[PDB]
Amino acid sequence: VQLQQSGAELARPGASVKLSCKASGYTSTDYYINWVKQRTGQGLEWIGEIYPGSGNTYYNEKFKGKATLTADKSSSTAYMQLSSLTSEDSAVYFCTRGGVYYGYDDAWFVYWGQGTLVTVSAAKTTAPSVYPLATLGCLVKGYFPEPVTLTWNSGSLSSGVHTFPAVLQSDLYTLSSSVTITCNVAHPASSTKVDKKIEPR
Amino acid sequence: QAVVTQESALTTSPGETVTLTCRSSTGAVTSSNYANWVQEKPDHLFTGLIGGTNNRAPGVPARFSGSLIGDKAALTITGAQTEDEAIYFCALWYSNHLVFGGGTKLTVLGQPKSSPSVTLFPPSSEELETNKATLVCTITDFYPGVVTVDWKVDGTPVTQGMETTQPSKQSNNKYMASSYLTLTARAWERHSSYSCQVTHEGHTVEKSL
Ligand SMILES: COc1ccc2c3c1O[C@H]1C(=O)CC[C@@]4(O)[C@@H](C2)N(C)CC[C@]314
Repeated sequence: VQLQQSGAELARPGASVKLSCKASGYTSTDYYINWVKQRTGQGLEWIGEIYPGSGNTYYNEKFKGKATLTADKSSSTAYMQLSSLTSEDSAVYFCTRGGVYYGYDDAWFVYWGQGTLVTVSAAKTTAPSVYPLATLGCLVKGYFPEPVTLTWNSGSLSSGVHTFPAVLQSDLYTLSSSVTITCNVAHPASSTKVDKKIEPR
Repeated sequence: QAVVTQESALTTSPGETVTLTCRSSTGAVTSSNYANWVQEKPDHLFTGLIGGTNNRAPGVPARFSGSLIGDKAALTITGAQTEDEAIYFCALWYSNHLVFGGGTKLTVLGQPKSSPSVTLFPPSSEELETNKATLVCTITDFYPGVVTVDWKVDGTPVTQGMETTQPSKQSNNKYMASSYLTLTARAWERHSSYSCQVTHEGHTVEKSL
């Protein structure tokens, strides 16, 4: 069995996007597709279930009106329409399937798609402001979208350096790095590459 | 709906036996909840471990076993291996819908415990010239990779303007995280002291300006 999901998606708040999950292998049986949501700062969240052969569905109350599950037997494909998008809809969405000729009391989450990443934002491309920190550091504040790249003294300073993941502050991304003296920040989306050195106070 | 509760994190050593639990907010976990377990390894590698409380899925090692223990469902790993370091999600069926637990991060120990090394940076001059002030709390070299962060202003607990990253692995297989407290320039000048406190393995490491 294989589950092929639709490509990554970027949307503005209030918009709507449609995800798809095509099943392959042993689709002559009627099988369930379970949709799952995982935000970067959260675990798994069950959205709902759909049988593509019989059309039946089970839903999570929280997602009724937010997600709509549909399917078509012959193409062995399930769809999930996401309406009225918000920042809390930014997540990776997985489709899953049970085992072939498995029991109802066997594990339901046997086969997994590769996931569809949905990002909801109103933010325009923004270059990062870069600030010195004084071990010393480098604060990369207020860019969009990801990624940025950071090195120390053109990459000649690597040992003793900690570069932390990005976080979302005020709808833009903020990042930081530290060292046990200059940092080199690159934000390709803004076609930017800034350098800043730590003069002591 | 109902709420399903798991341990946030658990620790085991190679060869030990560890039990993960999965509780229901509605009452005892019944066989009619048909408890499932899912293992998440890095890079979104998911494996369905358990169905129907205790039916281990084809291909899953025998050291994994599900069961009911008291009023809750449980997953027992008898003879834990290194590859069993993962996040374990349980899920319960309530007649017409499914609910995931919050997940349990299972660390299989491979190095001694290490307390967080903490550094706290003030806002730069150049940031204050935008009338903004960001306080950067860097947290490094802690193991296991599970921490709580709390900030203070002049001793009082802060409740707004905090962003913290998920703990991420270092090259030495220890962990690192960062926390940011975002203020206005005036608000930072109002107060005498600011502090970042990291909680790890039942102990707090704190730094103050
Ligand atoms: C005791 O049987 C069952 C208990 C729980 C569930 C199911 C059961 O049988 C199936 C059924 O009737 C419709 C609902 C559902 O599709 C669903 C949840 N998925 C995930 C698995 C298969 C099935």
